[PDB]
Amino acid sequence: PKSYRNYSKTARNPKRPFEKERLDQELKLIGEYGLKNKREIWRVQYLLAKIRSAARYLLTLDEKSSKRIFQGEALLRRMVRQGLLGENEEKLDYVLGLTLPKLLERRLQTKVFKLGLAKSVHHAR
Amino acid sequence: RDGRHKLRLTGGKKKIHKKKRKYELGRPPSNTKLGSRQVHVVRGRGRNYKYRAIKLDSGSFSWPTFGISKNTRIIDVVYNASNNELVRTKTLVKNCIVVIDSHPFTTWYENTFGTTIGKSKNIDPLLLEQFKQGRVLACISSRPGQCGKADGYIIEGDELLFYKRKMDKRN
Amino acid sequence: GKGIKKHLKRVNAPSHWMLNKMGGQYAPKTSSGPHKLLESIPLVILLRNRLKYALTFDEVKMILIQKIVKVDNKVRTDCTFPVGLMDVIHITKSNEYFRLLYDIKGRFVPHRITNEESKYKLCKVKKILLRKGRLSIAVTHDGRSIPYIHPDVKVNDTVRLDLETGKVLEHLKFQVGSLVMVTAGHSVGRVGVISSIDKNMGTYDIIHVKDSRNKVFATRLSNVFVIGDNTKPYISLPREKGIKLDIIEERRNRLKA
RNA sequence: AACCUGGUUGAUCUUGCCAGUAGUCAUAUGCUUGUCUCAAAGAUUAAGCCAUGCAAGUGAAAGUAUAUAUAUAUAUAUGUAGAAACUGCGAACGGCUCAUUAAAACAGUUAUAGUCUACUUGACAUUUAUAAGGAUAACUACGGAAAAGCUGUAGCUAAUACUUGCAUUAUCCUUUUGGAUAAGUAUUUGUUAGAAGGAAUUAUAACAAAGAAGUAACACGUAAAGUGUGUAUCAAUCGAGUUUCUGACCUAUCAGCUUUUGAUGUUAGGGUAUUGGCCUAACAUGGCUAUGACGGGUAACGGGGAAUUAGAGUUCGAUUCCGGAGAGGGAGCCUGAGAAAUAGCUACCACAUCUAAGGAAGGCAGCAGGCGCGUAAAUUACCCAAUUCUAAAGAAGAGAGGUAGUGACAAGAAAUAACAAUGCAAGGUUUGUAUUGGAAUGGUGGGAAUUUAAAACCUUCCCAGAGUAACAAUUGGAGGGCAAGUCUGGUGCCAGCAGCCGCGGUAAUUCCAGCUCCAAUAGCGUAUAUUAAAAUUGUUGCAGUUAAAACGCUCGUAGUUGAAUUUCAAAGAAUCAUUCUUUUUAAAAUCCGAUUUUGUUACUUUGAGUAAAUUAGAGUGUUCAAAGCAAACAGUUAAAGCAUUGUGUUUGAAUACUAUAGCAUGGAAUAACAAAAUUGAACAAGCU
RNA sequence: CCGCCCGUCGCUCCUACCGAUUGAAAGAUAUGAUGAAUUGUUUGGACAAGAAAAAUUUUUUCUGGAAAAACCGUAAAUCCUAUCUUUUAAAGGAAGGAGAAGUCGUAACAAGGUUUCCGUAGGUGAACCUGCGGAAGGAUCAU
RNA sequence: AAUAGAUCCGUAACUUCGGGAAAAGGAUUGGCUCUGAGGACAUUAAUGUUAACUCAGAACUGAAACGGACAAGGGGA
RNA sequence: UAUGUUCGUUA
Repeated sequence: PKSYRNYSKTARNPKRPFEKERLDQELKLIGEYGLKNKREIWRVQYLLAKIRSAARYLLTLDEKSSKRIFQGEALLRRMVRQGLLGENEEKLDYVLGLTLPKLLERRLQTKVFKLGLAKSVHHAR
Repeated sequence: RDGRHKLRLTGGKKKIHKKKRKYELGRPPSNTKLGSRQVHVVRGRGRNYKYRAIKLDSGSFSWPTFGISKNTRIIDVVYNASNNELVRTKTLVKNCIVVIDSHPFTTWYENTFGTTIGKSKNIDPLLLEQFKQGRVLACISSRPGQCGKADGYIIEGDELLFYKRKMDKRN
Repeated sequence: GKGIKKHLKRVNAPSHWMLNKMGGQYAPKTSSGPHKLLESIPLVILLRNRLKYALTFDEVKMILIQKIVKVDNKVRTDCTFPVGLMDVIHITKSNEYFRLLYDIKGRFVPHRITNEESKYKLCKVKKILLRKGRLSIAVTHDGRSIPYIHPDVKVNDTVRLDLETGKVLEHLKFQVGSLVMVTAGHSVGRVGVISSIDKNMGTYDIIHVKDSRNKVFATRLSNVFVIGDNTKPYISLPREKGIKLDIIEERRNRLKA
């Protein structure tokens, strides 16, 4: 009867809806990356929370544990593929250090504006 | 007709769902009388046939001390360990005690041993007294309502003495 | 009424069949026959999901109508026919011969084999029983009954049956040097030399098995299929050769390309 | 993200709740709504009631054809088919719903050495024969009834329908070979002998009695003998029924229940497919219970799972899968391998249809659809193309199922512009900023490719098609909590707002409006429920002098808890300065200076066996994402690999989890229990 | 302290309670009575086919057998009785709460003008008063 | 007038806990043929002789009737 | 150590 295909939510509402110091930071980010809504930054930080949660779980596992020395390089090679980590970053300790701007710099519109093509991030969008 | 509607182990009453299934079934008893051979056919689960014997008069009966079996006829029903109403109405059941014609056995003894494998069992007096009377006591060993025939074995020795004492410190 | 169920939902189908969730509501319920539904695949998924010859059930039926495919060198035309743990499939039109084996991930794969190879069948005897006249019959994992088996044959042995005649050729025992293939466990598909046979009175007897790389894995005795003696397996094995590699370092061979 | 804030006061610190806050695969509803993907949907209350129509049928070699039609060389032979009907199989699956149900069902874990099992698969059989019998459908003629899936009489005819019924093998011996001997499959009874299982009254074998059912009086044709159908038994398989251990919410203003009426057990039997008080007869007085029996409640089908989770938890699970139960309520029964079946039958109860009034026929909690109910839920659509099932099995069916329709239930992506020049502002000729004025692009319409069972959508291509881009974004707020006005009017303790604190009597930052601003945004409010917040249910982890709260006091059973004590170190190789690995050192039974077992459990470690969906998680650019389980690789037109002239090749669909209970397993610590003296051992010799 | 504040008595509304009425209703169990339908068994016995003779007819017999009946059993359903559960009527009685502003007094908070309070008993329009024994949460940490 | 004996079952409010109570209210009952249970007495673990009517159960039987006449509470609020 | 009551509601 019911369809078997999945569906999930990719964003979480922040709770505490009127933090001035959060609203200002998030508006700074919205404007400077030219994105349409704060739901988008919510998606990005939901993603980042997922990666951070996985990494934080891995750090509790001791080194040379099979689970850690499987999923750690799985996650690490995925991160370097996304480009969030460079050659100068190599361990599980640096995935914890990723931030919203370095996640947003991989969006298509920011990349194209940086590469030229468009003279503004809004023009790129 | 089986399994449910009883009280629990503790004595508590069990709420019932799951109305009666056919595989519980529970067919009515066969009160196998003693008389002319008539049997009926019961179709059990899997189309396996069960022969429900309404009346039998003869049967295969075994002399066990010699390990032989001969076909004789049942004369009367004289005891059963369950309800006495069964013997009073002369019904054949798996452990009923019946009176059996002795002549096929005595004739077989004449023919094989002479005179009135691993032979020469020396017999006993308590059984040949019945033989001289002509009618002998036997215990049914089959289930007439299940197989459709009454078969049994002559009782001798301590079990025979037991049953004779039970039938007849006594009246 | 409550007679036998005749449908199989896709998500209820065995996992090793690999039936996609979104591709229909039902799965092909294998007909009763030589092997259990759980430890066999139907011909529909043998010729539709593995060999990709057919694109649909009707095409599988079209294949089967022409008496082309044979299982144990006899024609089979039932779409839901159990193939089995190990047995030969012959596609005559395309001349090719398969044996159903387990890969180290416990999934039924058709191993390409040669015409000369396709006359030997390894049958794991499961019951030895004597019938009237003291004639001994061996019931095998395949489900065949082989009468007048050699008295030396025991319950957990294996026999090499000749497909065309159904006669035993030689039997193999279950010593601690005999190589075996695992049938249904976590370690389904591995091939190893039997470390030992831990027998416990009244419950499942466990047997420990050494891989080629001296890795020991234990299993229930019922999940074991003697494949050869200590010299070599009596069958060609799939490309993995029945060696299960750790997930951490299978990634290394995947990455190197 | 392991979080708090407003409110008791003149002010303060508490306790403590109220209120705020966020989520909900959680329902309803208000306002609003441009794209595409994706897809829940009459469960809540009424397992209430139903008009209509559909939902299970089936013949491609293989039972039965002078209904009948046709075709080939010459009235013949082969045919090709075939309405109807008999026969066979299926209709016991599927689909729906959740009323019942509280050790019941269900789950994990066993047993069936206590049983049944159609189709399918493998083995394989025993006490007129150049082919046996009647009798029936279809059909023909005559009818009855208002009506019905009603059927009377007479006459024919077959069948794989129904019923009878026609070689032979094995053993003993002189010993390829000759004579002699013997003949029941399951099942039942009696007396015996005895490949395996953990244990046999097992397999099997012998003797003595019975003895089913069968071993083809049947149909069509493949290698340059075959298949179909049917059949005894065994086995396998698809399953089922019982069954072991362990696991469930609230309630003691339910404390004693069960036992004539079977309650607990023994013995005998009946019944069953089998075990069993399942039932009967006799007998005994048992069985459960504060570790909660027996009751009551549940707005309770159980589980896989869902929401919320830092960790513990709390709440939910009618609903994709599994198991159960039901077909208005009960009960009964036929056929059948399988049903206590309900689009099967029989009856009662309640509803309810036709009737000529005599009588007939009914069961949507199947798919649509209607009424009712309610806060609360879609089309009387298209199709068997996929998935799969039934069949006499390619070819027919299937409201199973799929496709579309309705669809702001949820979920994902994502428009409502972007850009250049001058005025103006900031500043050392840099940013913001209304005028212009050209590019870009969808939304829209039309055609096409394509898609599809057909169609639609998606995708792609060609035409027009944006300046107030009128192709015009909303919802809810602006005293505090809590982001945002001491702006302008109106009302004037009214009307009204206000979750809470409060505002409103002429300066209303709070009502009714305008402007502005804030917040989230194709979404935003409201109600109820629930989670966190709540360390305000506290095991982790609360409090009890005075905020609520130590029984008046002591004894005391259950429960919970319980002192210390029984075998301790040294030596070596390896990272950096330490750490890390190996060996022995009592005693009793095995091995001729050396070879090897030494309570029970809890507990802990490893395993085994764990359905998927969901979850975690590996891989993979669905244009991204939700997803899905796929896919990737060279080829303006071929090399390569390999095949002895062609054959694509390389892959994935992993792992983890699956209680606490059960099986196996290493174990030194910590805990119990066992053994241990008003006495109990062992050894040697003699004796039995 | 021109502070705060208690209770009776009056008025209105809301909630719940007791209540004669052998109150009412709807369910659910249990016993009893009656008891449809039906399994099984027995009794039946419309007939439907065989076997004999007479050379169209008849007797007897063997099964198979339909109505119908009986008896055990499975047992719907209705009725009576009892018990329980849920809902609900009611003269009258008697609480509580909520009213912006009632009457009467002054009980408590200051030594609250008789210190307060507890248990218990009696009494009074009301708060309350009195007896006995306690407490300090007292107005005394004290010759 | 209504039963009314006996056996088995069931029995409320209230209560001075003794009662209420035969509460209320159900069922059964003849004859016949049987089955079971209940004692006393003597012999070398064992076998005979003999007695009361009292209960319980079952078949059958009849114009469904059976404390068959006699005898014998009406109950309840 | 004779008696000496009360202060309507809201802000």
